[PDB]
Amino acid sequence: MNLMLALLTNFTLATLLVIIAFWLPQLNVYSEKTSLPFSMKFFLVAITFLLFDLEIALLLPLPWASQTANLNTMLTMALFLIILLAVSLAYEWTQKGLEWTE
Amino acid sequence: MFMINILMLIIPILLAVAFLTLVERKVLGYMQLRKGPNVVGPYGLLQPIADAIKLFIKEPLRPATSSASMFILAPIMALGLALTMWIPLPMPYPLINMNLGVLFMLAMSSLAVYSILWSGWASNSKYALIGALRAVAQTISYEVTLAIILLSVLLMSGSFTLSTLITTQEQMWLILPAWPLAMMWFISTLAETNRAPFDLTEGESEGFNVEYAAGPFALFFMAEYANIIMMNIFTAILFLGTSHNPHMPELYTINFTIKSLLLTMSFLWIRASYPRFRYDQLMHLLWKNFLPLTLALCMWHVSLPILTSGIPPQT
Amino acid sequence: VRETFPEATIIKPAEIFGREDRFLNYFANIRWFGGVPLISLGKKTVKQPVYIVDVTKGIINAIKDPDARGKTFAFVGPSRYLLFDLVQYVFAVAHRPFLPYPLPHFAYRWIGRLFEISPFEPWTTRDKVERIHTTDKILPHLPGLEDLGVEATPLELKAIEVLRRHRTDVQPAKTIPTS
Amino acid sequence: TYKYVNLREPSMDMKSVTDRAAQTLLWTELIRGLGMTLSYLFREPATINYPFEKGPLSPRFRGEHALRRYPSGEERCIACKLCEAVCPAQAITIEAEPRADGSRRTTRYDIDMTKCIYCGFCQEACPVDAIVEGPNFEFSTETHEELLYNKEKLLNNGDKWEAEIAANIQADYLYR
Amino acid sequence: SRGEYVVAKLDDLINWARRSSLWPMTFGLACCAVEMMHMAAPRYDMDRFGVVFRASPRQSDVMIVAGTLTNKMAPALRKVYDQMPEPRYVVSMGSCANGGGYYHYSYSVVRGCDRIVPVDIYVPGCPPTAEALLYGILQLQKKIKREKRLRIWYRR
Amino acid sequence: ASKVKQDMPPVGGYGPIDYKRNLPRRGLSGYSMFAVGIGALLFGYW
Ligand SMILES: CCCCCCCCCCCCCCCCCC(=O)OC[C@H](COP(=O)([O-])OCC[N+](C)(C)C)OC(=O)CCCCCCCCCCCCCCCCC
Ligand SMILES: CCCCCCCCCCCC(=O)OC[C@H](COP(=O)(O)OCC[N+](C)(C)C)OC(=O)CCCCCCCCCCC
Ligand code: SF4
Ligand code: SF4
Ligand code: SF4
Repeated sequence: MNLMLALLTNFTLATLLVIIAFWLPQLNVYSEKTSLPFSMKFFLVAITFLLFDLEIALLLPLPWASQTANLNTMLTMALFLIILLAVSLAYEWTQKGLEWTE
Repeated sequence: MFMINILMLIIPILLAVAFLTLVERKVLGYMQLRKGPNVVGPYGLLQPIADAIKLFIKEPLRPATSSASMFILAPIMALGLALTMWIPLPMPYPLINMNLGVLFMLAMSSLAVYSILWSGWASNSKYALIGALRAVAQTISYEVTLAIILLSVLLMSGSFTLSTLITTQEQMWLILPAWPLAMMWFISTLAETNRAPFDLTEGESEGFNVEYAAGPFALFFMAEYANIIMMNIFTAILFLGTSHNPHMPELYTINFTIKSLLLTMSFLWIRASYPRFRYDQLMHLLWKNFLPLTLALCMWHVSLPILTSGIPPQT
Repeated sequence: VRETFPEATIIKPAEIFGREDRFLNYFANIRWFGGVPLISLGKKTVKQPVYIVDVTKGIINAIKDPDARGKTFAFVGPSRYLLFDLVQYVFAVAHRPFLPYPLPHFAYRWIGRLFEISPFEPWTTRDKVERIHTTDKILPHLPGLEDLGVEATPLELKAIEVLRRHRTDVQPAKTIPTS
Repeated sequence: TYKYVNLREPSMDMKSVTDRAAQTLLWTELIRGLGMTLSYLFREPATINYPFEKGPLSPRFRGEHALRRYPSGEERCIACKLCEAVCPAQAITIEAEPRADGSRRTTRYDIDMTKCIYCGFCQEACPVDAIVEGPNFEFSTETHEELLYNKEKLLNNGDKWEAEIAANIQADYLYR
Repeated sequence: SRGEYVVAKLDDLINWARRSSLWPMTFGLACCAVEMMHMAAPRYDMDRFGVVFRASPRQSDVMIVAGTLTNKMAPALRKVYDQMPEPRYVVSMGSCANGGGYYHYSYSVVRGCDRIVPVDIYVPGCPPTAEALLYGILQLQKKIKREKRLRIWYRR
Repeated sequence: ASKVKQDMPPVGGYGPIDYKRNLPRRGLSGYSMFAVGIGALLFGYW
C-alpha cells in the first residue's frame, strides 16, 4: 500500500508541476506571435540491444542459481550463456555490423 | 506518517537539484579561473531562485505539435520516474524496503528512455527526431553494461536487495575487489545520464528538448539533474558502502552523503576536463571496449565465488 | 467630435480584418469548446469587412486630401457576406472542422458573462456578441474608400495571410449581389 | 631551420608496450587532465569586481570624443576641417563662419558616434589639440539619437572631462 | 495597504528575477564578438552576474548584435528575433550594429541593426571594450528594474 | 640639455625565457601499475 501511495504522489506531483508550468506562463498575456531518410544502422543498434537484453534476462537469476547443489552443472550453463553472448558480439563485430561508416 | 515521509524525500531532492546548478556553475568557474555566480545573493545562493522564477514566467514556446498529448506526457514520465528511483535507496533505511530493489531501479531507468523518444515525436521537427534517435541509441546501449556490471557485483552480495549491499561491504568496500567494474560502471552512468564527455545532445555546432523552452524545459532539467544525484548515490551504495550502526543511523547518513556529494562533484570535475566523443566513438567505446570486458568479468565473477568457496548467502 | 472640431474627418469602417484583428481571429478560437455558436444560424446577419491596409491607406489620403475637412467617410469592403457563409469560409481556409449549431440570443449573452469575469483581455463579452451579429449599415450618402483613391481589397485575396497560423483551392464564399 | 612535431616512432620493447597498455586500460593520461583542472580550482581567480574595480588603461586610451578650450576659456578649435578631412568613417561634419568678434570658429561640429571607428586620427591631425578622445568608455545610451553628438555635447564633454584629459595629454604629449 | 503597493512589490520580484537571469544569445558577426568573448573570460566573468555565456535562442532573454549586419544576413537575424520568447531585449554592440560604422556607405551593409529589430541599449565603440559592453549589460539590468508591467496592468 | 631616453632593454639584456615543451614524466611503470592493480584485486577477493 505504501508503494502504491508512493507512485501516486510522485506522478501526481509531476503532473501538477507540468500543468502549472504550462499555465502559470499564460498569464503575462503576451502579444500574439503571428509567426527523414531511414538509416539502417540506427535500426541495427536497436535490434542488437534487444537480443542482448533478452540474454541479460536469462543471466539475471544467476545470484540465486549459485545456491544450488549442482554447481558443476550450473557453472557450465552460466558460462555457456555468457560465452554465446560473446559469440554474438564477435559475429556482429567481424561482419562490419558495429561500424558507422556508409 | 508515511505521507510525511514521502515529502521528506521529494522536497529535499528538488532543493538538492536546485542548488546543484549553483555548485556546478561555481566549480566550473574556479577550474576555469573564474568566480561563477557571486552577485545574486551572497555567494550566489539566490541565483537558483532567480532562475526558477524567471523560467516559470517566461512566454510559452510550444509550437505546433502533432501529438500534444505526447508533449505533456514526456515531462511527466521523466520527472515521475526520476523521483520514483529514490524510494528504494537505503539511506540507511529505505522508504520502500524492496526485496528486489536493484531490479526495480534498472526497470525504472529503462523506461525513462521513453521521455526522450516521445519528446522527439511531439516536436514536429524531422531534425529533432533524428537527435532523439541518437540519444535513445546511446542510452539503451549503455544500459547493457549497467545490467551486466550490476549483475556481476550482486554475485558477491547474494541478492537483489539494496540493503544487503551494506552488509556485504561491512568489512571492505566492494571497489577494492571490483574496481575494474567500478571504472566501467562510473563511465556508464555518465553516458546513461548524457553528461560530458558524452553530451553529444549539446553539440551546438556539431537537442530534443528544444521544443521545450521555459516551464516544461525546467522540468526536464530537474529530472536529468535528479538522476545524476541518484546515480552517484547508487554508486556509493554499490562500491563505497558505509558502515551502519543501528543505534546511530545519522552517522551513516553523514558519511553516505559526503560520498554521494564527492561523486556528484566529480561529474562536474570531468565536464571541465575533456572534449566530447563523436557519436560513433561513444558507440565503439561500449560495443568494442566495455562490452567485451564486461562479459569477461561476468564469467569471472560467476566462477570466482565457486572456486574460492565465497558464495554469499541467499538471505 | 463633430461639434468640438467641426472641420474634423470622421472615418466609419466596418469590421477590419488583418493579421492582428479580432474579427477573423475571432472566428477561429471556437474549437476548444465545441461547434460554432451563432444567433439564429448566421442568417439575417450581413457583414462587409474591410482590409486593414485599405483603412490605413484611407486615413493617410485623408491627411493629404484637402477636400476631406469636415466630412464623414464609410470605409467598407467590396463584397457583402452572410455571417454563416463568412464563418464557414474562415474555417475552410483554416482547415478546421465546421460544426455550426444555433444558440438562443439570451443563451449567448450568459456565456458572454462567463467569459468577461476574467481580469485579462476577455475572449468574448456581451457587447462583442451583439456587434458581430449586428448588420453592417448601408450608407450610400457617405463617400467611401473609392473617394480617396483606395481600391477595397477583397477578403478572399488576403484571408490566407491571416488564417495561415491557425492551420495544424477554397471556394469563395457566396456573396450578396448588389441588386 | 625546421623541426618535426609528430615524427617519432613508439618503442616496441615489452616494457614500453606495457607502459602503453597501462595507459589505455588504467586511463593514466586522462587522470593528468583531472589533476590540471584540480590545480586551477585552488588558484585564485582572475576575475575583478566590476564596477567597483576597473580594468587598467593607459593615457593613450581612445574613448569618447571631446572638444577642449584654452586656459582662458576660448575654444581651441579654429574650424580648419583637418579632422573632418581625415576621418576615415566620415563621421565629422563642420560648418563655420566669422564669429561676432571676427574670430574663426565653428557654427556646427557634429560627430556621428555610430559612424566613428574610434581611431584617434582626428586628434592626430588637429594642430591646436581641440578635438581629443577622452578616457571615458561608459556612455552607452538607450536610443540611437543620443549618439549623434553636436557642438554642445562635445563642448560639455570637454568641460566635464578636462581635468582628466589635460593630465592624460601631459603624460603622453612627448611621445607624439 | 493600497493595491498599488502590493502590486508594486510583485513587480519588483519579477523584475529582480528577470535581470538576475539575463541569458544572452550572441550574434557574433564580426570583431565585436571577440570583445564579447572577453567579457566571458576570467577577468570580467559575465557568468558571475547571472549572465550565462551562451544560451540557445529559444532559451534566450537578450540578443547581442555584435558586428556588421549585412543585407545578406538581415533576414536571418530577424527570424531569430521573431523566435525569441518574451520578454526579449536587444543590445546593439559597436558602431557597425549601431549605425553601420566604418561601412555605413556600403552597398551591402544594413545601416544599423535598428532597421531590422528594436534595440534597447546601444554600446558605442569599435569595438567597445569588454568593460564597456559589461557597463551596457548592467544598464540593461537597471532598465529592467524600472519596468512597471503590473502597475500599468493595475491602472488599466 | 639632457640625454635621449626611450624604452630600451636593461644593460646586459633580459634573462633567459623558456619556450621548449616541458611535460614532466610522472607515475609508475606499466609493470608496477598492473602489479598494484592485481594485488588490490587479490586482497579484495581474499
Ligand atoms: C587474478 C585476477 C583476475 C581478474 C582480473 C580482472 C581485472 C583485470 C584488469 C582489467 C583491466 C582494467 C579494465 C578497466 C576498464 C577498461 C575500459 C577500457 O576499455 O578502456 C579503454 C577505453 C578505450 O581506449 P581507446 O579509446 O584508447 O582505444 C582502445 C582500442 N583501440 C586502441 C583499438 C581503439 O578508454 C576509455 O574507456 C576511456 C573512456 C573515457 C573516460 C573519460 C572519463 C574519465 C574519468 C576518469 C575517472 C574514472 C574514475 C573511475 C572510478 C569511479 C569510482 C566509483
Ligand atoms: C508580498 C508579495 C510577495 C513579494 C514580496 C517582496 C519581494 C520582492 C522584493 C525583492 C526585490 C527588490 O525589491 O529588489 C532588491 C531590494 C532593493 O530594491 P530597491 O533598489 O530599494 O527598489 C527600488 C524600487 N524599484 C524596485 C521599484 C525600482 O533589496 C531589498 O532590500 C530586498 C531584500 C529583502 C527581500 C525579502 C523577500 C521576502 C519575500 C519572500 C516571499 C515572496
Ligand atoms: S576617432 Fe576616428 S572615426 Fe572617430 S571622429 Fe576621430 S577620426 Fe573619425
Ligand atoms: S577640431 Fe582641430 S582639426 Fe578639427 S576643425 Fe577644429 S582645429 Fe581643425
Ligand atoms: S564596430 Fe568595429 S569592432 Fe565591431 S564589428 Fe564593426 S569594425 Fe569590428
